[PDB]
Amino acid sequence: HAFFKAMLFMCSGSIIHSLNDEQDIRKMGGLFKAMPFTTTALIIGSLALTGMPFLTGFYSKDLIIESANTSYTNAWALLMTLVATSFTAIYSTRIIFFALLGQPRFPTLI
Amino acid sequence: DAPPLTLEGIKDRVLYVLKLYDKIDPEKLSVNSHFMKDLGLDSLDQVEIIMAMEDEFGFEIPDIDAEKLMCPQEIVDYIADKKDVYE
Amino acid sequence: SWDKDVYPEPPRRTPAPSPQTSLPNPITYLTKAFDLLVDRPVTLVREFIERQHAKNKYYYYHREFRRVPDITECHEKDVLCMFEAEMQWKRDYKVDQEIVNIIQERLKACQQREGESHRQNCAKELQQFTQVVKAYQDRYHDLGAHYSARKCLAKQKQRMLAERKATKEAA
Amino acid sequence: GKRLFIIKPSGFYDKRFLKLLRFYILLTGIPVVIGITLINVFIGEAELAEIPEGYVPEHWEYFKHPISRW
Amino acid sequence: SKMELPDYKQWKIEGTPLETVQEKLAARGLRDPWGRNEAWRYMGGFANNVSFVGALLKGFKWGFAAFVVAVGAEYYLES
Amino acid sequence: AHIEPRYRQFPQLTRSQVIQAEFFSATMWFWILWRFWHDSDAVLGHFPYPDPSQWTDEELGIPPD
Amino acid sequence: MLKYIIPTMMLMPLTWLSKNSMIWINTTLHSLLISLTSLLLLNQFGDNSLNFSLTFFSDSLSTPLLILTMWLLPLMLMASQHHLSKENLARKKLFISMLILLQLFLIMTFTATELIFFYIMFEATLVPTLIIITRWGNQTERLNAGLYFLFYTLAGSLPLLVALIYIQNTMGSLNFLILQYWVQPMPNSWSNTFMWLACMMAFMVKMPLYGLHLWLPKAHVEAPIAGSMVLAAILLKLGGYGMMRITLLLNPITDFMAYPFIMLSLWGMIMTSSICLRQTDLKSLIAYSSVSHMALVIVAILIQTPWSYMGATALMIAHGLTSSMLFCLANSNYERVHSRTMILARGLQTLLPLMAAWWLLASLTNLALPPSINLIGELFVVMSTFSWSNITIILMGLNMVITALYSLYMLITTQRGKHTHHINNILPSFTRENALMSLHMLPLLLLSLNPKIILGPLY
Amino acid sequence: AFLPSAAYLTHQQKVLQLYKRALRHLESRCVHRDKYRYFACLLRARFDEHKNEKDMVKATQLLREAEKEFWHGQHPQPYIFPESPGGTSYERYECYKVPEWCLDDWHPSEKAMYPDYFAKREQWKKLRRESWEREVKQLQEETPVGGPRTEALPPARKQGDLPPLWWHIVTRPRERP
Amino acid sequence: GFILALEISNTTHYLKFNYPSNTFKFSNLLGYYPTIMHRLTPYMNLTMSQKSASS
Amino acid sequence: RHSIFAFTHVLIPVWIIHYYLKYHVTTKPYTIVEKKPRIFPGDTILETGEVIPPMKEFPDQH
Amino acid sequence: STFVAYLPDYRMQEWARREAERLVKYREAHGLPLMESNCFDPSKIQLPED
Amino acid sequence: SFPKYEPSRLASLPTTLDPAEYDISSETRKAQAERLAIRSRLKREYQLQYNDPSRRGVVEDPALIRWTCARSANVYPNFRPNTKTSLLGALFGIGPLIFWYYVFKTDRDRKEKLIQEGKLDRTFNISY
Amino acid sequence: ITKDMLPGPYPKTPEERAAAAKKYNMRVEDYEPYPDDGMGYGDYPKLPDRSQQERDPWYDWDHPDLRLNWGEPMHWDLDMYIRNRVDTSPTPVNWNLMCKHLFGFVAFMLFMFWVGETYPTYQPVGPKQYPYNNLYLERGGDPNKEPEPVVHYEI
Amino acid sequence: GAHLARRYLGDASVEPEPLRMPTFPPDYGFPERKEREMVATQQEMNDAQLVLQQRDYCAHYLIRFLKCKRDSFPNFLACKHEQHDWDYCEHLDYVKRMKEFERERRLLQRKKRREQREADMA
Ligand SMILES: CCCCCCCCCCCCCCCCCC(=O)OC[C@H](COP(=O)([O-])OCC[N+](C)(C)C)OC(=O)CCCCCCCCCCCCCCCCC
Ligand SMILES: CCCCCCCCCCCCCCCCCC(=O)OC[C@H](COP(=O)([O-])OCC[N+](C)(C)C)OC(=O)CCCCCCCCCCCCCCCCC
Ligand SMILES: *C(=O)CCCCCCCCCCCCC
Repeated sequence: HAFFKAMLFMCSGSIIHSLNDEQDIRKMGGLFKAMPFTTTALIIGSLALTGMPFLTGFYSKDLIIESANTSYTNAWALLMTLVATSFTAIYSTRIIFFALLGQPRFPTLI
Repeated sequence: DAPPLTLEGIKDRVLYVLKLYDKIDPEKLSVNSHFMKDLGLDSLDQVEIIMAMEDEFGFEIPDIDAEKLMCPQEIVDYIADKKDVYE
Repeated sequence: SWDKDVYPEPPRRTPAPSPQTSLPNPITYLTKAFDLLVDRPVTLVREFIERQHAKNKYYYYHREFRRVPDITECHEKDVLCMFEAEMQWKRDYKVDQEIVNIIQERLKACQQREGESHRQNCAKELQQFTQVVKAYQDRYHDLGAHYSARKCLAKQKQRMLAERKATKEAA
Repeated sequence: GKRLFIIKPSGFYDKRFLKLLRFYILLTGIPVVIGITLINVFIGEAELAEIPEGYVPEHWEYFKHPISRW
Repeated sequence: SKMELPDYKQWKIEGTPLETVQEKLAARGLRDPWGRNEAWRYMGGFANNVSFVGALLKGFKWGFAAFVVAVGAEYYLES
Repeated sequence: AHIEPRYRQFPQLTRSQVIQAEFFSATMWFWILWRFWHDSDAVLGHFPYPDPSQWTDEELGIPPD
Repeated sequence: MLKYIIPTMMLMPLTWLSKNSMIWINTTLHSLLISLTSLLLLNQFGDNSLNFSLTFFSDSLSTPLLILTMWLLPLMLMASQHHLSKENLARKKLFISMLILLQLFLIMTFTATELIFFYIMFEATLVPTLIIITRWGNQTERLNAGLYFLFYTLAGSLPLLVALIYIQNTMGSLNFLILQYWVQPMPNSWSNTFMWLACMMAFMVKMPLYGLHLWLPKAHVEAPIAGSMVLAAILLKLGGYGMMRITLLLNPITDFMAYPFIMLSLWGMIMTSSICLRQTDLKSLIAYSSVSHMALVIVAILIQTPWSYMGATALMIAHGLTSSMLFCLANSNYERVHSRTMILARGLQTLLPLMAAWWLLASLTNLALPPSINLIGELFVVMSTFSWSNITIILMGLNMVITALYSLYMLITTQRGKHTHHINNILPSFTRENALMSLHMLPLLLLSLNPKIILGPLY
Repeated sequence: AFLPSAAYLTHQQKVLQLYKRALRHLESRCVHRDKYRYFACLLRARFDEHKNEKDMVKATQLLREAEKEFWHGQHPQPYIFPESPGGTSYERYECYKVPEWCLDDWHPSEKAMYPDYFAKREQWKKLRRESWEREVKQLQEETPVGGPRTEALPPARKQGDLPPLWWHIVTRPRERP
Repeated sequence: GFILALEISNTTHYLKFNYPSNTFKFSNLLGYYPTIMHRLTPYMNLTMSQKSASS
Repeated sequence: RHSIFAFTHVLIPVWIIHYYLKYHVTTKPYTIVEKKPRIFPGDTILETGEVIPPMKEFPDQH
Repeated sequence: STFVAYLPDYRMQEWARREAERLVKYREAHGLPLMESNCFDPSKIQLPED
Repeated sequence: SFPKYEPSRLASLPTTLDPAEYDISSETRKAQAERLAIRSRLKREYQLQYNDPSRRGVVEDPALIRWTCARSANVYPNFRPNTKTSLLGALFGIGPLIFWYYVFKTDRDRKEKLIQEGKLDRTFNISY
Repeated sequence: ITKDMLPGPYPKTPEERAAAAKKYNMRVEDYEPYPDDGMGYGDYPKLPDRSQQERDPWYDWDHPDLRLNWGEPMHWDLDMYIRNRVDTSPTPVNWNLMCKHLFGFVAFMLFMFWVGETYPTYQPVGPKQYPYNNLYLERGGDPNKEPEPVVHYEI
Repeated sequence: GAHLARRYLGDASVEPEPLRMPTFPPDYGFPERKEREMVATQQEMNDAQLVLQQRDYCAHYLIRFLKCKRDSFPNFLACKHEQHDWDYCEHLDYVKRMKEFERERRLLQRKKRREQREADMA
């Protein structure tokens, strides 16, 4: 988790620095082609965070879920673990949608 | 990062934004044209103008200073004072 | 060097290296570089320093204390004999503390050395630690910050009275 | 172009104090470290030995380092 | 230092979603006077951005081609 | 030199950063396709799962009484 | 102990025969020389104490306190020479003379083998501090502070004199070396109950106990800087030394007569830390922090275990150094802005950066950042109180949280934020103030390398 | 509410402030530009419907119910500008805003690095200390008996003198020091 | 989760306005945990500090 | 003097630390306690020279 | 700091460690228990009669 | 309608929902003018003391000295022992002391009773 | 300074109330002292108990960080109502509703955790089998005794 | 997870408890049943320092895999055959455990049917 979380933070800092210290995703967008390297790194990091197969997160997170399913476990804890996994997917693509896709929303001078 | 500003660039950008307004004929406005009198605009038009200039320059003008910004020259002078240009 | 009987250690058994693959391991090359660049100059410098140390030789000794009578053969309120007995008891208290430290160091060394099979192979060290801790607890515990030989004598007398009563009621 | 003066508090006195502190520490720190190195290399530490029969040591002959014995 | 702004006649709201907002308001009976101000975000290099699936599939063509080449090379190398 | 800022327009791009981004995206997709072509088991399943309802009572030692 | 007493009384002709401009230089130089000389007391043995004569001895408990006193005197000479700049020369020499006399009484107090000689020196220490507070203090209520301090101490200490004379008549000697071997159990009765109260209340007042602490946020506040340093750093530890020496005669009645003061001091530190959270005065905040730490030492002495005693003596030395440094920093702020209000002068890190670093280090040692000796003492006391009972860990954890809270509140209020607009006399830090801060800091940081010389007589 | 030059807020000022707050919060709810444009025009139509109302009690009740409507439908966290109060970079550079009176405590060794700047500083200070008595004499005769009524300051009436109380609002630190 | 949030973003893109629900205000305002705790616990502790201990 | 960082910051501290560990830390007992090496069947001990016997035959299933 | 660093065996700790090593070796060689539960000999102690 | 905003101690009523804000009566206008006059007079005093070129020190604020003297040196002259003060003092002064005393006494009695029967595991406890 | 600018005792007559209101620089109608219950407040004014966060941030305060003016009467708990401490700004949701919603969420989560602890999940498998009497000697049992033999058969 | 519903929503007389299993003799219905065979010696697992939860009935494949891992350095992808063999024998042991659970379930069902018949006559 250290690798892709640190690099997600670094790419978010790059987006913040390029838009004059703006940390709001409501004032972003259209950065898929304007900043291609940070876009590529953000997509790779969100895919590794969500648990895309054969990335870095696949080798730890899926084994955690596989061991949690086939064990003498609290039922409710397993249920909220699965729901939280779905929510991680949801906010990852929320970040990707509101920060890269669409039309620009940042101030006029670029 | 953070390119500098000048009065010429500030005036050009503020006149650009005011020129893209559909309620103002672009061949009539100038740097010292008034809003209520010389252009025939309501107070709501002034509020929307001030919000447009805030969105253009990326910083917020407070209301107690927004009510008194009535011609483009005062907007230029307010932005120049707030951002400390020509140093 | 130290004494290998007070601090025991089993003989080291290392396996032979078997290079199944043809890829050269970097550890052998790094060990060669370490012996060439690091071990040789440090060894030469230590040789020079030891040569300087061998020119003049002087010795320091371990202090020996003869046994004096203990607090059991001291008259009450006799400050000379009680003073000597108290000093002797305090010295033995310090030595007993360091004995418990030695056994604890033995236990920690066994636990680290035996690896994952430490629960089976460190039975003797655990038994020695348990015995020496029981002896230390029965000798010196619950005395307070103002411990003295009289307090320890009173504690031992109370424990002996309890043991005698227990063996009388079980007879 | 366009260099502006940066107003900052007077940093002269703080740097002067730090330089004085470093100089006055090192003025005896360097000779003491050199002397300790020369004591360790050339004089060296003592070697543990059993007491000869009939011989009583002085009270300073029970310590290892030369400086502690001194 | 001195920077030159582009022309202002070129910001026309036609072909953009602002034209759809214009016709919706015209059906209601209203107007947006600031529509030409926002018209830059919908034209030029900022037009026709990719979708989400196209964003995740960036560089899939060259990756797939390299995978096919490498698999064929491994197929030939084992013989 | 550096990048000149643009007003109200798409910003200037270096060819180097576009090449680097495309190369790393292609590397990621090549790696995923390669590891799925080779392993395909850490995602799909390693061993068959036997249903216990199909086991005969003889091999489980069930006495008919 | 005459090799330290005689140079101390020879400091008096040195300050009374110096020039009009060379009194500070001479006194500071020769006091630093005697402070260097004081290291010869570290000839301690694992079984026997260092017994010099019939009247004087020094074991491993009194030695750190002695070294702290003899090191603290030149710090007070360096600190107190700016606000006495315009004073008359004879009054300046009288001030230095009272400091010298106080140091003489303090070094004769920690080495007294007889208990009545310890009492006589321990109450001879009252006069120079009362004179310093009530003469060179700056405020109106310095007289009221002196009255409160004097009468709390004397009302606590007269039954101690009566009880010590009773012990002399009953046992036959007040020599501490004799009483270690001639001690007897003290049974449960009303007579022995009032014996325990009489022998303990003087040091409970001087430490102070919660409820008897009302003289401290007055004497610590209306005093000058040198007075505040010697009150926080040494004078609170006379009570700790007294309870460490006198608990030997009070057994086994301590095990149930110590319950009410254990409850007073366990709950008292929470109350004083909470008071520290809402203080408008910086000096009062430091004084109440001193009350909380001395409550910790009171609990450690009262539960009477080896770990508690080692933690108590280490915490005493560490709190003395830390409180002295904090009072010095607050005094520097007072000299700059001429007010003790904490909210007045803000944002001084933008103006005084190295002083802000000194403030940060003092605050970090106040909240017991490991491996400082503050944390060593506090940790050992926490372990021993956990051995006493388990809910003491709840009380100690709450105290640690509030301690970190008010220390960082001090630091954030004074140093951080936006600076005060209308204050424009913030001069740069002198070399004297920085040297004073470093002479408080560097021994405190160096003692973490060899912490075994401050761990009491049962290390 | 809290105004330097006025004791109250007029009705029109309240309406304009409500209009700006409602449009900002509607922009926060409607993050896309075209959607915000459409709903801003709807809000502008709603505000223009009751523009010509002469009943003061009815206009007051309309304003009160509009404020209730805004409070029911505000964003939980609206968009704040980075330098606006409550922003992410609000009062960030206050640690670097060293006041100008700290230059008088500089050592002469480090004052020699900027000779012309310190010469200009000296002539600025000479001008300030020359103009102070004139400006306080101007301010003394312009304040009515009973104290000033508002916080507005007068300008310089004649030629040569500077406006009263000018030093600490001219020599204030830059936004990015 | 990916499908659900893609549909959520597509519905966000529409030209409709809806008032916020209690679930949205619960999720956006961090579950009301800091707004309650950081206003309640310091209030009680500081009032106990001044009204009870200090005064 | 191009590569003084690999000399002043690595080689000199490596020399000092190796000296300190060889002649002052490994002299005292139980200072560097190292886990004994893992031994498998079929290995050969350096010190004794013995050969550890191989394990039993496998009852093959695959 | 130099004086404190080279203190001659402060409070006999190193001597205690050396003597503990000697005593542990001597007691381990002869099969003796390393420490007994009683500090003083029970033979030279007269318990009160009850 | 809309749910009415109920104010609390830790969440004040907003200034745009206050019914007394929209008051236009002449008494409130006179009050606001008087408050503005007081504020402007105090600001004039402060700025006169603030912009003086010949001043190098602290512009003393009598309000801050008043606040500190009220917080510190007025509490006992303005204290009268009555039912409320004595009740609060007995609740907050001897309440927690008695509670903690009984808690610690019960715990130590239980521990000391368990120790003397040999029911408490003290096998490796030699540090105290 | 003088002794007639410092705070005093509780005012009884309207004359001393007006004098105190003039002393603290506030109008007589807006000046309310604390109630005279003997707590020790004196005649210090009872200001409306609002944090400094509720002040106007765009006003030019004499003290900008504290949002405080020179000469203005200072609140009794100003060191508690600073921007670093307790906030009293209005919330988008009513305080009671946030309290009940948070408490209900925490209680429901605790109840369902208890229910899931009562009825756990598992897999249709038997116990794991280990050789050598369930690893008796490896688990620390002494070898001089002999354990009860744990025998695992095939299936 | 149908057995979860059959035990909780259904009845607990048929579904066996996992915490106490098996509740039947191993000779019940199994004539001349043999034991499992341990290949790895106690000393062989002891000196290879396997984890105590890792010393199950198939540790010989684990020892072979560990030797293959040690001898193939630095080729960390060198041998997956020993890992696959160990994993397959793990799968076989898991199948054995599933067989034991199903056997216990069927025995409990048979006993329930026997008591139901016994109630049907008596
Ligand atoms: C700072 C304020 C608080 C200060 C608190 C000070 C301590 C409180 C208790 C002090 C008691 C007085 C000294 C007792 C010394 C006892 C020595 C001794 O031998 O005791 C055994 C002796 C026993 O008598 P005896 O020893 O002669 O007899 C032989 C022994 N028997 C009895 C067995 C035959 O005790 C006494 O003689 C009486 C002791 C109790 C005295 C009660 C009166 C004083 C009450 C408290 C006053 C506290 C200060 C008040 C003023 C405060 C300021 C305004
Ligand atoms: C003492 C009671 C009174 C207290 C107040 C006293 C005031 C007056 C002051 C008088 C002088 C000072 C007296 C106390 C001196 C204490 C210091 C002392 O002597 O220590 C002896 C100790 C003695 O150590 P030792 O005991 O281990 O040495 C063995 C003994 N000999 C030397 C005989 C073999 O000295 C040291 O520990 C020095 C070790 C080497 C130097 C430090 C190396 C490491 C430094 C840090 C490296 C980086 C780490 C990571 C950092 C990360 C960023 C933060
Ligand atoms: C019986 O159901 C055995 C399986 C374990 C208990 C139920 C687990 C339910 C959650 C996992 C499946 C989720 C499918 C999307």
